[PDB]
Amino acid sequence: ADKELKFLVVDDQSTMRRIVRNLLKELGFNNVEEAEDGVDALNKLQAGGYGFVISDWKMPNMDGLELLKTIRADGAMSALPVLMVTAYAKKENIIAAAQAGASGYVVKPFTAATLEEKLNKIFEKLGM
Ligand code: BEF
Ligand SMILES: [Mn+2]
Repeated sequence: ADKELKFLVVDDQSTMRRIVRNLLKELGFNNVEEAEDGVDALNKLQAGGYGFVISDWKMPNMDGLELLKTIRADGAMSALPVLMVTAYAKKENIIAAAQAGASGYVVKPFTAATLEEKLNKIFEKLGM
């Protein structure tokens, strides 16, 4: 994918946002911004330029399932890639996110290899 692709990394825990941003850097992506919940995320997204979202689920203000649903319903960003990265491992959580339009789903804790593989899976799917 284009190394100038702009990422928004969304999670209410700074430790996890820091993990993801550093992994992206290693993969060659330095155009990376952060958001602390789905409301903060939407404000950043509305400001423009984003080409990929990596998002937690459990967050205050607006959770990641609601964020994914909002993105997918909005005409301006309906096909924006959204990778869910979350501690929720139950099949019903994976179903709800998949059915809501998740581009992919990674369960915490995850390895560096897993994040790279699932990102690449999405790039290939979208021809990026
Ligand atoms: F809080 Be996230 F769903 F891991
Ligand atoms: Mn969380």
